[PDB]
Parts: sequence; structure tokens; C-alpha cells
Amino acid sequence: SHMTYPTNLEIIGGQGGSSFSFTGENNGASLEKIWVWVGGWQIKAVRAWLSDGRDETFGVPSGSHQEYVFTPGECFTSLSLWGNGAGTRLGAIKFKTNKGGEFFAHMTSWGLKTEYPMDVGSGYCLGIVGRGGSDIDCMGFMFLNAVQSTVLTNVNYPTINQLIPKVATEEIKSVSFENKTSVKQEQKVETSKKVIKTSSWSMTKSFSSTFSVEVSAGIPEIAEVSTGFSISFGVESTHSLEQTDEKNETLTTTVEVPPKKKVDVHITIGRASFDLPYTGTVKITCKNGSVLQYETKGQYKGVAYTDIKVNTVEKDL
Amino acid sequence: SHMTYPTNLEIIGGQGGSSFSFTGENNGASLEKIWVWVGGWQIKAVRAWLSDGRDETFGVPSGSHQEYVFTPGECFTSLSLWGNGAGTRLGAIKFKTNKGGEFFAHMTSWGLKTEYPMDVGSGYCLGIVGRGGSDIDCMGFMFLNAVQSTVLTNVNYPTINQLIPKVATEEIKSVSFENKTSVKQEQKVETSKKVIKTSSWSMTKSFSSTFSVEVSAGIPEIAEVSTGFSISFGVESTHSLEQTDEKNETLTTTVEVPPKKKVDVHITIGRASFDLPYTGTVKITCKNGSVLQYETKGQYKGVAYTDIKVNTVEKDL
Ligand SMILES: OC[C@H]1O[C@H](O[C@H]2[C@@H](O)[C@H](O)[C@@H](CO)O[C@@H]2O)[C@@H](O)[C@@H](O)[C@@H]1O
Ligand SMILES: OC[C@H]1O[C@H](O[C@H]2[C@@H](O)[C@H](O)[C@@H](CO)O[C@@H]2O)[C@@H](O)[C@@H](O)[C@@H]1O
Ligand SMILES: [Cl-]
Ligand SMILES: [Cl-]
Repeated sequence: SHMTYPTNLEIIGGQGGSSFSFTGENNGASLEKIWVWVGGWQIKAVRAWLSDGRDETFGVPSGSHQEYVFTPGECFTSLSLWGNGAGTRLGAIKFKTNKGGEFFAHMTSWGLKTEYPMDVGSGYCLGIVGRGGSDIDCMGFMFLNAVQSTVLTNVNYPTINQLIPKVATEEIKSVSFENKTSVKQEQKVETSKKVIKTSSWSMTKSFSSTFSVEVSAGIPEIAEVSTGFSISFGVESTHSLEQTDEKNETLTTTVEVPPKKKVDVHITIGRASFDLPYTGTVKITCKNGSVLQYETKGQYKGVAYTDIKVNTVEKDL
Repeated sequence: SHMTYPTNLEIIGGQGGSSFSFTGENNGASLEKIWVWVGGWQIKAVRAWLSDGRDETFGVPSGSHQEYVFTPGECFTSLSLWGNGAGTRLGAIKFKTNKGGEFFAHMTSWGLKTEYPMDVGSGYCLGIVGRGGSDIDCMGFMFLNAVQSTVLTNVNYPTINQLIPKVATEEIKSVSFENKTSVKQEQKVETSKKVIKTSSWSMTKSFSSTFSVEVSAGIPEIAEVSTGFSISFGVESTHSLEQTDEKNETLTTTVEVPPKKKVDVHITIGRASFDLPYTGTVKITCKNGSVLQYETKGQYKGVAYTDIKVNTVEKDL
């Protein structure tokens, strides 16, 4: 049998110190900044920040540090690690990024020996894992493996049943008919109106800049019933994380004009702006068949419309 | 027995003066600005500007004018005209728009008699038609009737075969493998890369703000061939006027690593941004079955990508 994993991690160095694990495996967070302190025959310490705000130091800093700051969407293209030649510490880190950056931090006295080039997977670095004490005994960088799909699913809007939506009226057209005869009359009125419907689900920028996130979700919809407006949780379908859809809404109406009456026809549409929290599950499927999933929450913003409405008012003359 | 038309025009007033027709039915231009001069027993004159820059005056101005300036997307919601009550001149114009505006210009001495409320169709005003001399003898506002669909089709890119595409390399990943044994080795490498493809076809903003324009067109594509970068006119399909499609592009590669050899693998993708002219036909189908079409020209802008490329280099160590 053959085992695959959604992350790629190759740890280099010795067996001393105490284990550490500092990664976004739980929530999709990525490595956002790293400080590296070197010594004569080791990497001395590493401080790392993840995109979710976590910040931890391993080993004991001495001297000044080298820094690398990753921008959202910046991924590794390559990584090599060296031990210290004696098999007892990490000795050097070298990487390059898809934004043209390079970084090289190495011990200062002892010469570098065997280079270990790594497969960065997708290039999205989830953090670092190794062992430290006084120094960095060993370390590796964890990557998400190449991705087949990244999907936001199991979406809920937990406040949707409490929400009272503000629905603004857009006038489309009004016209007046006059029936001076003693028999009812029929008038056809055709209406068209462009509507622009939008949906967006917020996501940490690092993740959404690196991966094309598809959304499997119902969205909020708006309708006008007898008792007023009603919000509903629509049927689940596929969306992009930010989605806009234009269409020409149309309607054909037959207006009845009673004898000796004026009828005014008022044709309108209601526009609603949703701004409410959502929860869901991010499901990553790797090319190698493995999966990584985690729960998330953010803000849904949406613009939705009612059906075109026709109201008629009758008057004399 | 029954004729329908893509335009709706009801002329009110008398039979004197000379005929005029000032409308965008040739090119989809709309009424952008109107000045109206009134007199005691008539509308005296009207000056009109269409969205394509045309500007004409009908009748002979006297005194100050009233103005209405339409913004892109602003459509009529209602319109009423009055004669001067004697059947010899236009007497008043009243309209309301979908941005909440209202305008009422009327003769100043004689009182208004019969109101003629009009059906504004889609609300998109193409211009004015009537008869003028000293005064406005008669006039009507021409509207596009309610729309079923509006499509940009028959799209060509007249320069596409002359264009030399500027393709930027984006690095995805590099890794090295070593084979110290005297027997063949294989290494599987999987790659994923987010690509964001875009297409946009420029259009006069008054039209595209009012109508949901679908595009039935092929789009420029880019490929890597033996000599260099081959552009091509892709297969026809449906798009929106500004479109974005993101995807995780992926590839699995089996790398052969010979005995006593080092193989470096360099994985890239090419991104090109097209900027070139297009021609096509705007076809409007009204709800009543009629059609208005006209030829148009604009600028297409597109971002497109090559396939993921794998470059393999053999070293000896
Ligand atoms: O990270 C290196 C090393 O750090 C700690 O050991 C330190 C010290 O306490 C020891 O006396 C000496 C000798 O071995 O070395 C270090 O300075 C420990 O955490 C150790 O496990 C670790 O390898
Ligand atoms: O637009 C009104 C009227 O204008 C012109 O006629 C003017 C003038 O030339 C005539 O002498 C007098 C009297 O008949 O009326 C106007 O002042 C013409 O273009 C006419 O056809 C038009 O109705
Ligand atoms: Cl070593
Ligand atoms: Cl009249």
C-alpha cells in the first residue's frame, strides 16, 4: 500500500533539544515572517510569525538577525537546507520565492557540506517543525503539497433567520391609462431592468491569493410576500469567492382598465444588501489524493433583488 | 397583420414646420443632455446632445433654457407630453428618471389641457423626432422598447495575426535530484499554480450601464511552440463584458534521473496581457420580438497563460 500526505516536511539536523511544531495545519495559516540568528557552527534561533498572528521563537537568539517578510500570495519556489556537517545542528537555510526574493542564512565559522534540496509542493509554507534548546538542533519547513482543488463548503449563515433586511426600491417605469368608455379595456406593458447580483465570502488574503477557492454554498435571497419581505437561505450551488452576475430581468404584464377609470401602473424592483457572518469548512484536495480540511468563519456580503413588482391604482375619470 | 418595432415613439403637437430626426438608432447612442426654451403658447426650441457627441438645435431659442443632464445608466421612468391645446405646437414636457430626477418645461401663458402619458419602453432614450421651424411644431422622445437580450457577437480581432505577444515568465518551482547509484531512478513531481484569466471588451458606458451585455466571442489564447510564443483566435463561447476566471492549474511530471547524474527541474508558466482592437455587432432583441443591431468597434484587454512548462537540466556530479 502507498501512503500520501497533504503536507511535505523534510527535517534536517540532529537529535538534541525539545520538539516543536509551529504550523497552520489547523487553520490554513501560512508563514508570514521569519527571523534567523546564526552562530559559528549552528543556526542559533528562529522566530516565526504565521498569517493568523501567532509568533514563536525557538532556540536562543544571539546577535543580530536576518529577516524575510512574505507578502500575501508569495510562495517558495525552492528551498535547500544544510546541517552543520557534524549531524548535530541545522547549519543553513536557503530559499527563493515566486516574487523574485532570495534568502540565505548560514553558520559563520564551519564550512557547509551536504546540501539538501527540498520539494516545496504547492509552495505554500504552513510553518516550521523541529527541535530546539540553546540552538536549532533540527528543522524543516512544512509545505502544502500541490493542490487539485480548494473548496469552501458546508456554509451556514447563523444570523440569517433573525435578520431584517433593508430593501431599497428602484423605480423602473410608471405609465397611466384612461378608459372613458363603459367597458373594461386591456393594455400590455413590457418591462426590462438590468440587475447586478453579487456575492463574496471573506477569506484570509494569504490563502485566497495563493489558491483559487471555489465556493459550494447557498446564498441569501430576498422575496416579497403578502406580509412584506422575506429572506431565504437558497439552494447550494458553485460560486467563486467573489462573484458578480448581471442579467436583464424582464416581465410582460396585461393591465385591465375598468370603465370610466384612470389606472396608474407603477413598476418597481427591491434591492437588498446582505452583510452577515458565515461559517464553513475549507476542503483542500491535493494532487496526491490526500486532503486537509479546517473550519473557518468570515463575512458574507451580497446584493440581491426581488421579482419585478407591478402595482396599479384606480381613479375616476 | 401586426408589426412590432424595436423603438417606441409618440409624437405630440401640430403639422407645421420641417421634419427632424435626431436619434442613436444607428449606433446605440442615448440622449445625454437636453436644453428647452419655452414661449407663451409653445415650446420654442430644443437642443439635444447624444452620448456619441452629436449636438443639434431644433426651433429658434428665445430667453433662457431649462436643462436636464443624464448620467450613464440614467433612464426615463415616465414621460408625459402636452400640446399647446390648439393642436399647433408642442406645449410641455414632463419626465422622471430612475435616479430620482424630475423635469418639467412648459409654455408660460396658456394653460395645459390634455396630458399624453407615454410608455418609455426600456427607459433608454435614443433621442428626439419631430418638426420645427420658428418653434417646436411637434416632438416625441424615441425609446428602445423593453429588452429580452443584448449580445455582442460577430467579434473579430483585425490585428491578431500581426501581434507579437509579450509573455512574462512566472517561476513556480525548482528542485534538484541526485543519483549516486549506477541504476536509473524516477522522481514524481507535482505542481499547482493559481492562474487568473481575464477578458474585457470596451463599450460606451451609457449602454453598458443600462443593459446586461452578453458577449458571444472567441478570445485570444497563448501557446508555447518550438520557435516561440504563438497567439491564436480561440473557439466561440459566451462571456460577460468584463470577465474573470480563476483556476488551479496543475501538472504531474515523471523525471528520469540517470546513473551518476544530477537533474535540476525548473517549472514555469508564461503570462501574457493582450491589448488589441475588436470589431463586432451589437444585437438587441426586444421582448416584442423585434431587433435593433448595429456595428461597433472597441478595445479588448485580456490576460492569458501558457501551459505549465517543465525544463530539465542534466549535470554530472
Ligand atoms: O540546542 C542545542 C542543545 O541545547 C541544550 O544544551 C545546551 C546545554 O544545556 C548543554 O549543556 C550543552 C552541551 O550539550 O549544549 C547546549 O549548549 C539542550 O537543550 C540540548 O538538548 C540541545 O541539544
Ligand atoms: O415652428 C412654427 C412655424 O414656424 C415657421 O413659421 C413662422 C413664420 O415664418 C410664419 O410666417 C408664421 C405665420 O404663418 O408662423 C411662424 O412664425 C414655419 O416654419 C412654420 O411652418 C412653422 O409652423
Ligand atoms: Cl550535518
Ligand atoms: Cl394640442
